[PDB]
Amino acid sequence: CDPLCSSGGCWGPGPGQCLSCRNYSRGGVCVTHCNFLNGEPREFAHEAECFSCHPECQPMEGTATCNGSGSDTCAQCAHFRDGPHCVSSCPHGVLGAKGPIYKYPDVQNECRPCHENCTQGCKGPELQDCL
Amino acid sequence: GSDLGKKLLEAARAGQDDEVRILMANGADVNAFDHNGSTPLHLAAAIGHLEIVEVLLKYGADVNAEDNWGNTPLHQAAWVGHLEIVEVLLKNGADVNAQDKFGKTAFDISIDNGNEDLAEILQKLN
Repeated sequence: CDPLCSSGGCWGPGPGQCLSCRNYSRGGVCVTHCNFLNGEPREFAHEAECFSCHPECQPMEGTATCNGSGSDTCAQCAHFRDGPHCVSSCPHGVLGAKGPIYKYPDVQNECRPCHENCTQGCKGPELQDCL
Repeated sequence: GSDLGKKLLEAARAGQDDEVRILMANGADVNAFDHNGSTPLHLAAAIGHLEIVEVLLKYGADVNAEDNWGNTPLHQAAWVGHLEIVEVLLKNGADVNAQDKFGKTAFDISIDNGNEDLAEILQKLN
């Protein structure tokens, strides 16, 4: 039995063949620990199971990269942030409750609203910033 | 394919054509959806990347997927006037008469927006 199995034993030699794990598991395979502070993908744990952080979370050094699976649970967005969600890009006319939403990224990479009259995109919040 | 699907959503969102191709060849879930129900095809249709739309449909994207509001990618492409994308979605089985939460079709949207080129394509293609 692999050292990572719990006292219950195993059905095979490797870490993927334990009846239960000593602590963490990733995809049913017993591991020493999740990728909390190092490694790819960065991970969080839920009930001793390792799950991946969202790919838009910035990998953190020395501290956790996320506490959940969503792009709204990152310690820091790798690229831009739209409300609570880390995204690769700000909305480019993606439909919402009232039609296409267009946003521009500010100095801090935070997606901010385009003027309501910017039927296409914008580079700022003013009507003269359309396109 | 789920971790890859999350990456696929962001590559389609940013119009990263080469990235979408690598992700699809690696088995990414083509029908993944984000915090708004937008699938990669909805995100590709919004920015106007016709090659991403064609790659997603080649890898089996659902042409009639709905976001959190009942919008299909045909509704998305029509709202932003992406004619070429509208023509490709229709050729790949998009329901031309699919209605949004206000009972409106891609044709109703094109008339509401003054897009006569779009309205004419919808009339001629169906």
